[PDB]
Amino acid sequence: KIGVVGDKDSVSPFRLFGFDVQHGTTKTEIRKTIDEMAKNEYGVIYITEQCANLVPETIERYKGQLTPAIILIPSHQGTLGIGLEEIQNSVEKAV
Amino acid sequence: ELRQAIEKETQTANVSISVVEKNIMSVKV
Amino acid sequence: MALTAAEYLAYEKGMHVLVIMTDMTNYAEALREISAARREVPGRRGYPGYLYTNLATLFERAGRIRGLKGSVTQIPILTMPEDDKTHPIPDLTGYITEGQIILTRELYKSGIQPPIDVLPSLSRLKDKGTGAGKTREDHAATMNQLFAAYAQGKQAKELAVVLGESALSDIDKIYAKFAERFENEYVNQGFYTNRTITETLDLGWELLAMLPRTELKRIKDDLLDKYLP
Repeated sequence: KIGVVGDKDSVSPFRLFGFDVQHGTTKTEIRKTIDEMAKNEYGVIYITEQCANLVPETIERYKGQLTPAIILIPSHQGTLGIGLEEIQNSVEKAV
Repeated sequence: ELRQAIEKETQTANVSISVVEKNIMSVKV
Repeated sequence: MALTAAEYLAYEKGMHVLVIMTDMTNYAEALREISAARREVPGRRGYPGYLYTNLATLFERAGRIRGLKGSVTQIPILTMPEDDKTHPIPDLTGYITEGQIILTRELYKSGIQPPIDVLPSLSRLKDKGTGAGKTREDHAATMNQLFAAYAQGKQAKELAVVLGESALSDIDKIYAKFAERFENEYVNQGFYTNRTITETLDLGWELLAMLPRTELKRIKDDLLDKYLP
């Protein structure tokens, strides 16, 4: 069970595979996607970083939960650098 | 090292998963 | 009266005598009553100032005597008020008696009979009655092994319920499996079940046999393979 969220051009290639691909653009309905993507047991969700600055709350909420495995990805243009952020504060928070 | 790699490869660029969640005492993995 | 009768059986009849007294806490409560009768002012915790000495007068009257074949042994029983050793009754008793056998509420409420906890328990002259001529030649050697392994097993048990079963090395897990098997089959015999010394000693081996041959560093090469299953 895999879902992906982002821009159609960059993400519709995932539809070749069995990925319930969305094209969400909203700040709250992106959560609404992810929330219906939460009560169905989709193991992993791929997210273009361009969509993640919209609804940052919802991936901090399920961050402590195993499912869904919320994953930030660059779109066809580029990432916003969510990798530089979250690996940096997470390593220092623990230690 | 996975993350940065992923970034470059992505930028220059039935099939479902089943995830049993293993355990390491406090959280599950 | 009893001690005088016991002394009449040992020292003037050459018999080995064993004395059992219960309750000793009741003895003190009655000892307090006649003190207030004499209008004597109590020393500590409401108990008179001669409690330690008055106890020693009837406790220290035990043991063999040179030239005579008599023997007086005492097993005084007392109920610690609200399970506390620092109380004057069991505390002062400790300064007079050699060792102590302590029953535990946690054990009795878990079905252990007798509910004796061996860790706080102690016998100061235990080695005097162990070894060849009195018991099996592995008596002392075994005793310390079962003892140290129990504590380690109890510590493995406490860490298990806090970090899960898997956090344990599986031989710390067998030390845990050892430590409850130790209480349920060795400690718990029953109030009407007699156990002779030999039956108890090889029973320890049967329990030590759970543990591999690698950890048993309190036993020597004569005895480890002479008795271990």
